[PDB]
Amino acid sequence: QKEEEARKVKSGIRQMRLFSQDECAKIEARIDEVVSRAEKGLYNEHTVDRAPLRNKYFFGEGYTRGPGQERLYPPGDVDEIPEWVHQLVIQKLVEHRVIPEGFVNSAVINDYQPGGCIVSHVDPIHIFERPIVSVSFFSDSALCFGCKFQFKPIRVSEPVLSLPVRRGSVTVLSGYAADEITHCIRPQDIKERRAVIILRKTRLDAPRL
Ligand SMILES: O=C(O)CCC(=O)C(=O)O
Ligand SMILES: [Mn+2]
Repeated sequence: QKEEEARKVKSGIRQMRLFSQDECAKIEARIDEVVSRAEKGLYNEHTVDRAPLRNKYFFGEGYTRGPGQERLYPPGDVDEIPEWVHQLVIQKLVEHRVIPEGFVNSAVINDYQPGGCIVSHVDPIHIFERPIVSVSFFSDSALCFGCKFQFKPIRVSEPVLSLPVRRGSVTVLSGYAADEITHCIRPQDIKERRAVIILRKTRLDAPRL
């Protein structure tokens, strides 16, 4: 089951080292700008989610009381996907045939401090179409799958799979890896500042406030 679930997971994963060090550095400077702007109060209420070791910045579309009861906000509640995201990031993904033109209407920047993390979850299937596309910046890390170990540590202490995520790499989740298994990130795998950009398409018939 474990080696067999790893196979099934790997089946729904795709990765490309798509961004040079130089491109990563250009995008990383822009990510810093977004942090500065948020701090100057320039963004709408629901654009910035601040947690202790994790800040999240929602563009294009955002989502919210009850587990798996995520609801989209009136678009207009979150800020526009900025121009540098479109041109530095989404354009390159469109160019290299990772996703089609017009797919993306949601870009979320997660900014991680050292020892930051994200607990076990599935990207909510009722809000987002598949595939989920993520691009990494500032440093290398790892994305874990099958995150039972975070909650039941006597029985188990390793994930079903651990996937390295390099600076400048693109990770694309679908089928089994996006739908039938959790993913998470461990504090121990974020040794220095990491940021990731998550590019998604919301469902038309996604539930809404
Ligand atoms: O930080 C990452 O690479 C993944 C985070 C994540 O799974 C999410 O925000 O949906
Ligand atoms: Mn996720």
